[PDB]
Amino acid sequence: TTTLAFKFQHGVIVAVDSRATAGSYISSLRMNKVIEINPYLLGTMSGCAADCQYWERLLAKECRLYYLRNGERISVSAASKLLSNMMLQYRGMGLSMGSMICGWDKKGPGLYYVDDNGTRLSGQMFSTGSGNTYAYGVLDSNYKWDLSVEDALYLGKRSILAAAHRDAYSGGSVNLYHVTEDGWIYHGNHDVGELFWKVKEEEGSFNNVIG
Amino acid sequence: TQQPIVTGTSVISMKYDNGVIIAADNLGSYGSLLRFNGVERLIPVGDNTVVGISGDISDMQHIERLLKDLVTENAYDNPLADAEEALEPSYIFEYLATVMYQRRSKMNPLWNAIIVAGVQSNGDQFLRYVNLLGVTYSSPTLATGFGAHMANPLLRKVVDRESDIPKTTVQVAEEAIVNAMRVLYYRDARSSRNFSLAIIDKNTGLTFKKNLQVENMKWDFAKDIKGYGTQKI
Amino acid sequence: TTIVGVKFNNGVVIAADTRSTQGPIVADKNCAKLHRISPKIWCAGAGTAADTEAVTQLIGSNIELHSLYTSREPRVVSALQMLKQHLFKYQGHIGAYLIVAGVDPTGSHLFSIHAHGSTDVGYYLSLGSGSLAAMAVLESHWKQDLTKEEAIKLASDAIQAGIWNDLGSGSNVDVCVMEIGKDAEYLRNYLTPNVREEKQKSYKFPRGTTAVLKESIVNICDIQEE
Amino acid sequence: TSIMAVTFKDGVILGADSRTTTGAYIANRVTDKLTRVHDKIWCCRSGSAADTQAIADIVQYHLELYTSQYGTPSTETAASVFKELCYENKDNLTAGIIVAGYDDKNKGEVYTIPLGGSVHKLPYAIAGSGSTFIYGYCDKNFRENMSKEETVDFIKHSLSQAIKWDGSSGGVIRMVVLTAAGVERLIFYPDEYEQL
Amino acid sequence: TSIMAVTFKDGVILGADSRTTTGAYIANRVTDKLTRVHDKIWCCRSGSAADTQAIADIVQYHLELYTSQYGTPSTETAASVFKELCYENKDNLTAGIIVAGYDDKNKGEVYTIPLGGSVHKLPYAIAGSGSTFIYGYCDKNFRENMSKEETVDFIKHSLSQAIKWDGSSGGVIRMVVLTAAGVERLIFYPDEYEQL
Amino acid sequence: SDPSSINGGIVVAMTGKDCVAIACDLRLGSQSLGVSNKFEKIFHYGHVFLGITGLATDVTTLNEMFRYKTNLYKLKEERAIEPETFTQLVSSSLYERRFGPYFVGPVVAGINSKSGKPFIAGFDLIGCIDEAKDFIVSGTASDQLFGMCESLYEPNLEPEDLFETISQALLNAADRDALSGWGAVVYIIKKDEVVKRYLKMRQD
Amino acid sequence: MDIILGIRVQDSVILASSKAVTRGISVLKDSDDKTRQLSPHTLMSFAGEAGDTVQFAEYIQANIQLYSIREDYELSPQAVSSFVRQELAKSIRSRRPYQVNVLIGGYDKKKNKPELYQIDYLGTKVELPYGAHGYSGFYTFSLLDHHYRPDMTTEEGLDLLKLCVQELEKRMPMDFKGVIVKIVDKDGIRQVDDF
Amino acid sequence: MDIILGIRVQDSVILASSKAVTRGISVLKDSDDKTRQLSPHTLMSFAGEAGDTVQFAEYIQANIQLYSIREDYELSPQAVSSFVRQELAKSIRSRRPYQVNVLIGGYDKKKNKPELYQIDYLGTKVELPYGAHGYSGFYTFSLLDHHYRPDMTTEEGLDLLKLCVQELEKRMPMDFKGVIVKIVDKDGIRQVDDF
Amino acid sequence: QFNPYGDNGGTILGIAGEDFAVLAGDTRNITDYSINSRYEPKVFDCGDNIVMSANGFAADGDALVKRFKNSVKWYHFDHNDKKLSINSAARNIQHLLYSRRFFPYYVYNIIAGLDEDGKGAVYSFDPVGSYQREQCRAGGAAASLIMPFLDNQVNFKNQYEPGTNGKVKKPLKYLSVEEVIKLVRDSFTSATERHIQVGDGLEILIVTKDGVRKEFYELKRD
Ligand SMILES: *[C@@]([C])([C][O])[C@](*)(=O)[C]([C]C1=[C][C]=[C][C]=[C]1)[N]C(=O)[C]([C]C1=[C][N]C2=C1[C]=[C][C]=[C]2)[N]C(=O)[C]([C])[N]C(=O)C1=C([C])C2=C([C]1)[C]=[C][C]=[C]2
Ligand SMILES: [Mg+2]
Ligand SMILES: [Mg+2]
Ligand SMILES: [Mg+2]
Ligand SMILES: [Mg+2]
Repeated sequence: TTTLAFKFQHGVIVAVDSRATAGSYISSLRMNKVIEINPYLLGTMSGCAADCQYWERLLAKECRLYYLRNGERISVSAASKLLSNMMLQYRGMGLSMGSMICGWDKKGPGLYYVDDNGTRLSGQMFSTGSGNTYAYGVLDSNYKWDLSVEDALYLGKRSILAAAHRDAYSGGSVNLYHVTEDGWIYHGNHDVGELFWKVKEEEGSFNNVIG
Repeated sequence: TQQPIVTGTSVISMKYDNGVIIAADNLGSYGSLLRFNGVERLIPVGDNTVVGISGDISDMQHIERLLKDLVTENAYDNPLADAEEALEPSYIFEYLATVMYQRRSKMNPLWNAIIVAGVQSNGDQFLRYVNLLGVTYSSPTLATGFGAHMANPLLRKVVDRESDIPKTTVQVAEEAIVNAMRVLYYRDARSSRNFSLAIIDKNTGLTFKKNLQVENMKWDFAKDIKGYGTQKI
Repeated sequence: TTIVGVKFNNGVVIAADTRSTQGPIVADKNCAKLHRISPKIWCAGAGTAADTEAVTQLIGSNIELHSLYTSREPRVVSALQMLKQHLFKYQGHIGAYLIVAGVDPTGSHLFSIHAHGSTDVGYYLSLGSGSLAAMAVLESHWKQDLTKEEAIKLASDAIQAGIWNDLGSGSNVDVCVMEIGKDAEYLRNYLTPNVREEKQKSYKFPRGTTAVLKESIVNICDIQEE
Repeated sequence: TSIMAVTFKDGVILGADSRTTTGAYIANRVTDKLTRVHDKIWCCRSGSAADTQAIADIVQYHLELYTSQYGTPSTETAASVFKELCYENKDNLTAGIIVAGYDDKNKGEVYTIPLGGSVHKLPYAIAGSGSTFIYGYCDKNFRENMSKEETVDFIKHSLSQAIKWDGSSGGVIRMVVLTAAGVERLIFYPDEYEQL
Repeated sequence: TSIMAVTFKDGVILGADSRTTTGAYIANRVTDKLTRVHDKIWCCRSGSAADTQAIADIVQYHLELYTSQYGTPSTETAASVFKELCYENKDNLTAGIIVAGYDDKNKGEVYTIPLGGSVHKLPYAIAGSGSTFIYGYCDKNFRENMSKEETVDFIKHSLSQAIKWDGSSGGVIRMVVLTAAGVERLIFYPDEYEQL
Repeated sequence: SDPSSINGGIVVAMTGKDCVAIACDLRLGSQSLGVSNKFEKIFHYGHVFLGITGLATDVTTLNEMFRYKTNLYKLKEERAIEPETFTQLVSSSLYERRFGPYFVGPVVAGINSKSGKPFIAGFDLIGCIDEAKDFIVSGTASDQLFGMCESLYEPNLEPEDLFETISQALLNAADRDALSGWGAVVYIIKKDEVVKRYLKMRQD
Repeated sequence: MDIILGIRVQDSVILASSKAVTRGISVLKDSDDKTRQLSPHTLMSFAGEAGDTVQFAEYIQANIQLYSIREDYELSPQAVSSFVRQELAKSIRSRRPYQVNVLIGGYDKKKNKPELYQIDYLGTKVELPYGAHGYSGFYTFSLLDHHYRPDMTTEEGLDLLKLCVQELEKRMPMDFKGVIVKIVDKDGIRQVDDF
Repeated sequence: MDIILGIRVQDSVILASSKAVTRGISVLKDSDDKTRQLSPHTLMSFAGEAGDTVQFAEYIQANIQLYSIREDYELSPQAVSSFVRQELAKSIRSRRPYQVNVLIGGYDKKKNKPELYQIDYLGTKVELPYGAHGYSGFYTFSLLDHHYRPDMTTEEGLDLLKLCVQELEKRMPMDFKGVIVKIVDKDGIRQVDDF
Repeated sequence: QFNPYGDNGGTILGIAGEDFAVLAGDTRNITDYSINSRYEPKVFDCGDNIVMSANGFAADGDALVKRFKNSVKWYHFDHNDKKLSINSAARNIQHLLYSRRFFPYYVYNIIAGLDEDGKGAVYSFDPVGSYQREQCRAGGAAASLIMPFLDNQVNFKNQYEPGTNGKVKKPLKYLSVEEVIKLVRDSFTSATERHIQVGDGLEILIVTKDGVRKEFYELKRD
């Protein structure tokens, strides 16, 4: 996999690939690596698929119970911490999970990286999975806070494409999300095969590839 | 986790038109040592079921006691213990299968391979296998250990599929089983000449044959065989 | 692999299945496991397939040169001795397990040979993953003073046992009959009990289905005149 | 495997079972473990079949060449050739060989060559996986200068017990009698020796 | 170790050597391997001395408590208590025990309990590292309903051979005779049994 | 670690009516990293075609070696080598390194210039020949290729139909393998004309 | 050693190679030149196991210089790359293989074209517009895939190269102490002294 | 994590801690604050295995804050350091020990003295004028041994600290992305925003 | 050392239609190179119009199916005989699998049926509990042989419309139950040829609004 997420002026972009592998065999062409915890909270998935699905769906249970008890939406900071504390219970037991908790709360847009070690980091931009290095290259050189919603969506889409191309264990399709103060907005499933040829022509990139 | 010490080799079985046949030799091996020569590895449960066991003998004796206790427990507060509410082969098998799978799940298995042969209340033939892993399967012919490699091929020539069962008589089926036991005696280094055979028929009931021997063996051709290649004398 | 060798009245017969595998995958559905060492000495091999071929070709080559040198027809004991001494030297690293059979001026012969260099003599033998299934048939039905027709039947029945009951064996049955005072008859695909049934559908595509970027003529001819 | 060689009044007798195993599978049930290296010098083989066959073949070659140059070799000489091969290649071999032969001068002799390549001249010798079970029986029942028929019975009874307890042993009991009269091969089937 | 128990006309006799080794060092050359769990129920021990002593002590406790409540226990019952301990603790034990006892109803009985914890009722039993060498001898020489003197000779000759070939066995031959008459202890020294 | 799956790649060959086809992907990688999308795995020595999968250094090395040997063959024999003969040369050359082998899965394809008979063959890394009538597969998606070929293939296909069958067999097998893809090439071979087509496929 | 990069533009080849040399936990040198001139228009950068790298590079250098003198002629970059590949392919099955990865940047004076060849220690050769060894490509190839054109100038090639080094300096845990950059074109080989 | 330094001057304690956080081969963050305020005049920096560090630091923080509320009183740095040491010494013989090394910088308001305590994951406590964990001391202690006086000002302490970081940046193979520096004195805890 | 796991071979295939679904699987059961049974059912009717197959280690497969069938029974008891929807069954199965995260059920599970809108549905699981709804899925021994064929012949991957040359894709027209069964039979016939663990027999369970129907077909026994 490749996943990314970044904060900007108009909220937070979330982009992931859809490939799943069992060794060198591509087990799945289209797997959903984002979880809709609530209208204002998202979770990315990298590592063991089962671990990612189980624990982040269990987080949604716990985030939902927070709302019922307090009559108020949980913060991104608190949600990320609940998850990191779950990981800390199964410390050294062999869980493999890398996720970014993305959302909007009273402090504004929030983004937290969380992994199986219990590591919990706040930040502007993150990328996880086998292809994160390829995505970071595009992100770092093209990122600004002053990005428009249209350009930001494209950056995250293009950054996944970069990784999908080079990384053998990333690809399939790109799933896009945009998080606002009114909630998250799904911006579709984009096949990499079709997207690659389109970007190559329009952008002029991938000159070395013949098409 | 353990290792098997005193062991029993192949158990072989097959279905025929009116019932099932099962057989197993009377040997208890201690590695390469043929230590115990009077071991019964077919254990009847009532008059409608025979459980054949291979593998570790100490675990076999434990299973033998569980079955003996199962009969006792089924009779408790049961006026129909010798009739409608008697133990069926399917009940006995599922019990064992439950035990085997639980034990493997605790990483402390009963180091056995078991075949439950019998006839149900409605006359249907019952033949199913279970082992130390809790793996279960059924087939017109079943065999454990070496029997799976050498006996099944011979028995499947008689009953190759389900439709061959009504066409197979008890004389033909017994003949096939007895021939298979001879072949195993030729080729299994952990086998013995002495064996037991059991027939469970829906009409004639349970027939249990002890102290059977492998006979009509071919050895004469050995005299002509000399050396390992070039030697003539 | 399933292979057998059976002696009879005036000669010897060998047989084999036709499946070759790459683990659980079938690479070749109609492999040829019956190899020729000399015209009337044939062997059949299990184990490492390249080793059984290479070692068979090598010894067969040296046997031919020996036959030319001595002005005599090759003997099975010669092939046997040359094979075992070669295999012993490589201490089992050449994974060749063979059944060697043939006729020569001395008579009819049947041997087995293992990868480490040990040889055996017998009237009926079996090698490979299906050896036990085949041997069960041989021990059930073999007898002294078999005829040619009875031995071919026994041999193919033994291979069938392997085909049906062993996952490492399958497809067809090959046979070679070596009778004294006769040419050896190689019966390729003597039995064909595993023909694939007709498919339910034709998967022939419409022309133009596949997307193409570039086309070009490949020059396979040499440099031209003028 | 169960093998033995026994000296007696008129010469020496070699005896062996016929079972060859690959684990628990009996690869050959009618094996001939009594192998000839010279007219009246035979050996019994135990251990790796590949190793023992290769050795016996080389020894047979050495004794054929010895005979062409120097005449009929002694049993001691044959045992020395076995030893030299087993001892110098001990790191790459697994061979336990019993050598037995007849001279008119020395009569019946028996030499045993265990794993290390040592040589031991004995009145009788036992070897193979099944030999362990008959150390007590053979020690109690062996006598020097037995008759041919007494010696055949001794080997038959001994190997019968070895076969009875050892799963790696079995099949028929082959024997080879070495005397001035010549070379006699014997065979005894299960129905005979099992009921002893 | 070389141990055995043999039934005969008047009851049963247990026999054993007296050697205990720590590798090649003989830690005790006069060991008593014949151990009493009840008046007329004794056992022969093989394997880990710590394990077999701990088991026999526990069994002795169970049979003492059985006797206080239900009267004199059978030999079968004693063997069942041994079995239950050896079988349920098989992962942490290395014990090979032969159980032997006398009733007036059942007379002389012998049960052997090898490593796994299985039980086998037999006419006679042999066990220990030295037993391997006398499987053939004992099978050939054992008869049912022997006299006391015949049975003593059988055990003496058998263990003599086991001691002769097994380095882990040796010392004196101890025996315990179990009959209606009572309990008789016997001992046989090297100078007696070595010359057999 | 496994030499046969470090660089990745696949090759497939099929027989048709008076024709043969051989195809390969263009990927070369260092495990997860894609390095080249122009690494062609099919070579030709006269009218005999050789596809090689596996360790890229050995692929390159063997091509150079068979070029060496076929050029000498031609100088001495005064004629181009035939597919049947070349197949034996490949087998021989691989087995001479029995205990230090080239980590490759070669595939021969061609038409005998005299008989006109189409010919294909495959080998293991050690030289064992697989002379199939229908098709030969090799590479990291060999399991995938076996499934596609076995279901899509039918005998006596015409060149332009065979093209579609082999192309779809390769393309869809490559799309279920992480270590294969990044382009594809198909050779359509007839007795005296050979066409080479680059396929359009997904580049992930 | 660690990072070596290469890029082929319109009329030249640019090679960038790290300056760091580490021994134990200490950086012994921060100005090391991981390259050898094989011929006036052919440059080879290298990275791999300590000691082996320089020994291999100098051995190749000696062989190409010997060829140049013997024939009074400069071998093409393609010919040199093939010679180097064969030596590595020969080496990988030796008793003790040379663990060296190389980039060969050369200007072919016959064809008037720049050429970049990437060869790893196994003898795996590929001609590329841009290349790298080890982990360097993981960070940089996405930038090169995006920004690279074949008609780029040498100055544009250097700017794209700076962006690659900046990305490496940001996302690598490894301090490689900057890079020495060298340009190979029709006029020969020269070093960019300010980078 | 990697580098944490500490120095006790005349009237304050200065802690410097690296900003880098690495996961796999990628630097995920270059602005991470590896420290927690235990009380108004006590600061603890930490370094060790991923996840364990923050969990341990926050657990200690909670305990000291609980004590502060219960007694309406701030524990001395010495008392806090002893509490922390015991927790680590308790931890090292647990089923799964916490692999965390800490520096505790505090100003004792009773004695009017700065105090620096170095504690490793085994529970090995030492009071020092300057300290470090891991490999940091190998590069820096020679400079500190030379330049350190006990009557140094806070500004002189920062200058000596800069020299230590410069030496680390030169001789370490590791890019730790600079340091966050914090000062602990009578007026409390503050961060040096430009370093 | 005791190995609690084993491999019983076999291969399974689930395809979702427009208003139907199929779940197929071969009937061969094996260990190593031996055949245990030529007919050992692997696909089961679990009630509530749901079919299920747990392929891999048969003992774990039987245990899971047995537990899910039990879960359906208790769902009726606890929730007033309410029908267990396919999506609800799928989520329940995830929790059954993850309850053994640290000693997994060694099986690749597939279920099939109809969603609450009456449309065909297939859900597929890994051994530890990751699941997702799919249109097409082959599982088990010959999964890698079959899936590419289904990508091509069910979703028309890499197929374009003649004349356009790669510009226009082949349109994704729906498949009938008769067309799907043809693709299933050809998938298993092809898998039987090239995979030694596949053969003997093929059993297909078809699910519609009318209920669950069975179809059996012979396969090669070599
Ligand atoms: C990259 C593709 C590679 O790592 C990415 O990380 C994905 C993330 C992902 C997250 C949620 C859902 C799907 C994918 N990871 C995987 O695909 C992982 C990688 C992996 C395999 N083993 C392993 C991994 C990671 C860490 C430790 C160990 N792959 C899996 O989890 C494997 C086990 N799963 C499958 O192959 C299948 C899944 C999931 C699935 C299958 C097979 C079938 C039906 C439904 C789901
Ligand atoms: Mg002694
Ligand atoms: Mg990719
Ligand atoms: Mg310290
Ligand atoms: Mg078969």
